Formats: sequence, C-alpha cells, structure tokens
Amino acid sequence: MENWSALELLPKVGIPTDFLTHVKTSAGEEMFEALRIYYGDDPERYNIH
Amino acid sequence: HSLTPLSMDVIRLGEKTVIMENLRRVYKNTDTKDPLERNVDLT
Amino acid sequence: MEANIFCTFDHKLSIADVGKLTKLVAAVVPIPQRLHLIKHYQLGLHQFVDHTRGYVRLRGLLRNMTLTLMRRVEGNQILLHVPTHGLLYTVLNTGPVTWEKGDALCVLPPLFHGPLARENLLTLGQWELVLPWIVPMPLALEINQRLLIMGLFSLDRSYEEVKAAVQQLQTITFRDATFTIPDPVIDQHLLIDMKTACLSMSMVANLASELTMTYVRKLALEDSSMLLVKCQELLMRLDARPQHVSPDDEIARLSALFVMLRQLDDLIREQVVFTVCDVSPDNKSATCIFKG
Amino acid sequence: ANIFCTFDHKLSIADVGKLTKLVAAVVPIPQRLHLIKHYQLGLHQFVDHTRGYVRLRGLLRNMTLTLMRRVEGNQILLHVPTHGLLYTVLNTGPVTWEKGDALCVLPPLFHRENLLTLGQWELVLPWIVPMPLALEINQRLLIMGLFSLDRSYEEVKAAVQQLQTITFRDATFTIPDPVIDQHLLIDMKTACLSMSMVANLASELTMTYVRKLALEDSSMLLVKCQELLMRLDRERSVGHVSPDDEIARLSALFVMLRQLDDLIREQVVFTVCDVSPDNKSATCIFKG
Amino acid sequence: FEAIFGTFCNRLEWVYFLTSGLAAAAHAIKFHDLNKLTTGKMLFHVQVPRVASGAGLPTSRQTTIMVTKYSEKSPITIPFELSAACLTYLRETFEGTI
Amino acid sequence: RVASGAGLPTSRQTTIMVTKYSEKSPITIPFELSAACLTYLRETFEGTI
Repeated sequence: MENWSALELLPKVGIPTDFLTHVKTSAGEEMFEALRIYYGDDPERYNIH
Repeated sequence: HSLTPLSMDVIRLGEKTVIMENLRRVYKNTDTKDPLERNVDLT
Repeated sequence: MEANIFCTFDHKLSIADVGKLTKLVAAVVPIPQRLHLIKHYQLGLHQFVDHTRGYVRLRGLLRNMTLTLMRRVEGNQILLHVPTHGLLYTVLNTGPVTWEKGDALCVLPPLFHGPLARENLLTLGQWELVLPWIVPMPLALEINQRLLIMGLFSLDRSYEEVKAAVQQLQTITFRDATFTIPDPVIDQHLLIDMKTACLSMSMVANLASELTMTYVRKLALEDSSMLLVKCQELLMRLDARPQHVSPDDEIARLSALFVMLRQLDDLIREQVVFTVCDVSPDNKSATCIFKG
Repeated sequence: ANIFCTFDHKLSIADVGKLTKLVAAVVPIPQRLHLIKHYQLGLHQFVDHTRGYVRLRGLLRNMTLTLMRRVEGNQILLHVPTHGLLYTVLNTGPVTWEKGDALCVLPPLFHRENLLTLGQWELVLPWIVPMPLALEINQRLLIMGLFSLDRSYEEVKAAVQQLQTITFRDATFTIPDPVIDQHLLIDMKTACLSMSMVANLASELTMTYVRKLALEDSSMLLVKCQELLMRLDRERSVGHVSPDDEIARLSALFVMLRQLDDLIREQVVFTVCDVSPDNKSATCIFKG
Repeated sequence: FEAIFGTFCNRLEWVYFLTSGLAAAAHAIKFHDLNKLTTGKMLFHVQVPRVASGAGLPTSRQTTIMVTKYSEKSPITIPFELSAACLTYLRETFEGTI
Repeated sequence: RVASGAGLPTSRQTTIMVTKYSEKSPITIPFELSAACLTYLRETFEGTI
C-alpha cells in the first residue's frame, strides 16, 4: 500500500509525460503496478498525522 | 488592435496559400472525442 | 438537534487504523441511540451481528437505527455527522452494488458476495466496523420479496421439498452482480409479516369488484400476446354482460382495494434514505439527497 | 441552486412575453444538470402516441421538479427548491387552491394561452392539483380502463359518460376516455391486467396460506379470514400444485403489485399556506 | 531500507484558440454582455453583377439584395471542485507552525 | 479536459497516480585456484631459481 498523500504533498519533478495510448486506457488496461485514481478534490492529503 | 507573429505550416496550391493544422494536441488525454475522426455509414 | 456526534475510541489507533478510517470519510454508518457522545463499540452493526438469529432480525434492528456520515478522524475521535432531510451530501458505497443515476437508495444488512473476502475493516481487538449496504430500491424490494416468499412457501414443507426452491430463491442477480441472502430463518417477525400478507390478500379477494376480477378472461377472449400468454399460464392449472354496472360501487371498492394493496406493498417496500444525482465514474461515491 | 436552460431556436417578442407569464410555474426536467437545452424542458420529450397517461405518470415521478425564475436573454433560469422552504408557485391547472391543501403533480389532460410552441416542440407543464382530486381522477381513469372490453352496451356507455365527468370546488370538467379507437393504450392495458391478475392470484392462493399460517397460531383473525373465504366460495358456487408453480404464483402476485405502486400511491409535493386573491398563484412549502 | 528514487508530475501543454491555425477561419469579437441579447443578426447588402444584353432579350433590374444572418448560440461550461479542507487551509491561515 | 456544450455531461477533473518498482537481477561467476598455486604463492624454499 503506497503513501499517496506524501506523493501529493512532497515537491515533484515536472516532466513531459508520454503514454502511447490514452492515460485512461493504459490505466484501465492495467499497465501500471500500482494505481490511485480519484475524481474531484480528495481531502485525504490535508490530514497530516 | 495588434498582431503577434507565430509559426505554422503552409501549403501553396493554385495561387492560394493555406494553413495546415492538426488538432491532436487539443484532445490528447482528454475525455472528449476528436470530431475530425468520425463514423461514416454505408448501406 | 445533535447535528454532530463524537465517537471516542478506547483502543489506541495505529497508523494503519487512522489511514483506513480516513479513507472511509463520507461512509454511511449507523448509531443505535442518537447521542452526542458514543463509544466505538456502539458504532456500526457489530453490536447486533448474530448469524444464528436470522437476517430479518438484523433487518428489524437496522431499520430503526440512526444513520450518520463519517467525517475527519483525529486522535481517538471520529466525529460522525447526521444528515438532514432535503439537503445534499456525498455518500460512499463500500458495498459491491452498482449505482446508476437517479436511483433511490435503501439501507439493508450486508449480503454474501461471491469472493467471501468482503474486506473486514478496523478489527480492533474483536470489534469490527460492519457497515450496512446502501442498495438501490429494485434490489432492496427484490430481497424483501424473496425473503417473504421463502417464509410463505417453506412453511409446513420438509427440508427435502424446501431445499432446491430456497436455494434458487436465495440467489439474486442484479446488474451483472450475484448476491446471496445469508440466514433466512422463520422468525416471529417474519410470521407477523406473513399474517399481514394473508389478511391483506383475503381483503383483496373479498372486496375486488367483478370487473377487477374478470378483466383478464375477457381480454384473453379478445386479445393474444406474449404478456397475456404468461398471465394465462399463471392461472392455467386452476382454470358476458355485466349484471350490475355501478360507478359508485366501483369507486368504493377500488378506493378500498388500493388501501389493502398499499398494506401488502409495505411488506416489500423499504424506506428511501438517499436519492442519487451524480455518480463518480468509478462507482465509489455519489452525490445524494437525504430522505427519511 | 439555479439551472440554466438555452433555446436552440429563434425566440420572438411573443415567445418571450408568453414565457414571462410563467415566471413561477413548475417545470420538470429529466435530470439535474447545470446547463440544459430547451428540448429537455417540460413533458414534451416523453409524449408519444402509444403509451399515454399511465406511462407519463410513471415518468413524471422520477423527474426533478423546478421553478422558473427569470429569462435573461436567449436563456431561461430555473431554481430547484429544497425541502421545507417556502416558495411562490403559479396555479395553471384546472382548479383553485385553498389554504392548507396538499398539492400533487399529474400529467396534464387539457391544453392554449399557456402553449409556447417552437419547431414542433411546445412547453407542456404538469397539473398541480390537491390530493383528493388527484386520487379521484386516478380512480376514475382506472375504472374507465376496466370498462373497456364491454363498450358494446348502452348502460356501460352511460356509466363511462358519468365517470368522465368530475365536479370539484367551483369547477367541472371531463376526464378524457383512456379508450381511443375502441382500444386501450399499452400501459393502461398492462395496469388493468396487473390489477385483475393480482386479484385472481390472491383469490386462488389465500386459502392455502391461511391454512398454513393457522397451523402455527390459530388466532381469531385467521378464523375471520377463513370464514370470509368460505363465504366468498359460497358466492362463487351460484353457478394440488407443484412447489415450482406455487413459487411462480407467489412471485407473479408480488411482481404484479410492483406494477401498481405508481397508481396506488400519491406523493404530496407542495403544501399551500398563502393565496393571492386571484387564485392565480400561491406560496407553498416544498415536500421533497 | 526501501528507497523512493523520485516523485514526478506532468507538465501538460497549454493550447490557446487565437494561436491555433483553426482560428484563421474565425473573426473573434469579445462582447461584454452577450447574456443580455435574445437574438442578434448581421446585415449583408450584396451587389449582383449584370451583363447588358440585346434589346430583345429580357432582363432584370437587380442592383443589390439584402440578406440577414442570425447568430447561432452555443454556450460551453466546465466545473472545478474544491474540498472543504482546501478552503479551510487557504482561507483560515493559522499562524501556527511550519 | 474540454468544456462541454449545453445538455451534455461534463468531465470531472481526475488525478491519476502510479508507482513503478525496480527489479533485481544479480550476476555471478566463479574462478578456481588449486592448492599448488596457493602454496607456491606463499611458501619459498631456499629461494632457488
């Protein structure tokens, strides 16, 4: 289980992202080992504990 | 009123110079289907 | 009212507890008592879960409970919020049921879903967060109907006669999912429901007009279609000018028959608690109107 | 909580003037959006020539009900009310409201001054009617549907003419006959056959289930139910089954009464407590 | 120990209407209060050219005709959502800590 | 995402997060030294040529 909230809070490196197919297609057809997809604004990153 | 220089590809054909455009970049990774790729029916 | 409820935990929550309890924000959890401060044992259905007693018992306890939406967890406090009628909330479906837009949602105890894992949550000691299922109305009254028909059919039958029929009745298929009703015992409450069914059916048979009785035979003489074939087939193995024409008799009988039919319908129909109008395309949450 | 409606058609002075007369009336839309097209406005999208009143009554149940509250331009603004708050609504049905009525929504039966037409489309709004009149209209329609197979007789013609006419406080109007070209529309037909089928299945199954439950506890109620059944059978006297088929009969009974839940039940939508002298409009508390 | 070797985000491309080639087909006008208008139209006064012909052949006197074009309306919309926690931490800046 | 027309559904903003994991693949090769080389590598006898 990955700590996605730290990934959201921590600083990131901005990269040109290249998927051959649509992002939703390569996510939906299980190209990636671990995924987290959410819609809207997810408050989970704000409750630091 | 003012103009801004920008670069694009141009084809010269029959004394008309025409801009060539490719809207791939608008619809990439978006949820909306590109309307220039369509379905055509035949009976 | 007590618009907010504080739930305090006696077990110290690990990092994993706080994480998984945070992911559950906006889930629908019930409380028995509607009090401003409660202890974590009272949270959820685990206080009542008891598989030797039947599904109808837990259904009866649940339909009387007070329902809340989970909010931000802090140190040993969980902060449950009671929704109010007519307002708009975001609700979470931990259940495996699919929600389509415009659905009317009911609360029921969980059913058996194929994988058998069912995702036990927050097993603190030997307490557990057993959440109910938030189910759309069609499946809700389908399970209530099948449960009533099991009770009504299987009386005075032996287990050999019963077995295949109730195996077929327990399984429900809904939107390409498959669920099974856990423990359909012949309760005292179920016998009360069956008695109400019998009285309402007696009054339907007695107070129905002759028009309401004989319409199908006349249509069968007149008409032929697959629907009418099925209707006739239901009557088959037991299978003219009106001598009285009375609009007032018809109106009296029909206004009484609708009452009896509502009585018979309440045995199947649950209380709508939410109505959805927005569904996340991953089917993990919805926007809903709270109803009661 | 405002919903924007836009017109895909050329509006005119008379259209906007016609539309501004409705600046508090109840308009239902199929589902909640922030920006909808006028085609979704009103009940016109659902109208066809094969299903009719019962189908509309079912469809109108799970629409979202809205009040019109401006015309800014080529667009119409709609406000979706919330439960318990007090709102001003326009009466445009066939009757007048008194203080403290419970108001219901019905698919409309009469239709000129209201009708905004554009491009084969026209704004059609439901009736806001007090609960007793909705119940009585409903029962009258259903009884006219059950008389539909013996219109060959003059007394039944007279009885249907009496059913068509309803009088309610200082108003009188004829409910249209659900039988057109001697034939009943598909949904009224299936409603009627569901009513008759549930009646027949009850009359066939009740004796066996009374016996089964009386074997458990022979309460006095079961005595009176069994006596009533025996009396019914004496009246019928003037002139074993498999487990699968028993379950089929029970399931058919219940699925048939599921067909009636739209007819037998009746939602209150507005409670009225303030009326203009004109009886054109009232302020109501919203139920939803 | 387990190691996180990097955390990354995508820098998406911005696209603008005026700087697209499709914009060449358009004449773009910003109108402050479109929301007021119910209908809007443009007036075209077109001259039709003619050929003087033999005295016996008939002809017509069309110098100009006037043709009116009506604007076709098509609004667009898009939502964005902010959480209550986001609004709290944006608006109610605690002096607090780091 | 793209702004939509009237009466159509709108597209929610969605965050997709993925994790990529490293793979191990060690390599090995032996080499043998006999006792004779090990003893002559270290022992000397009067230092004859």
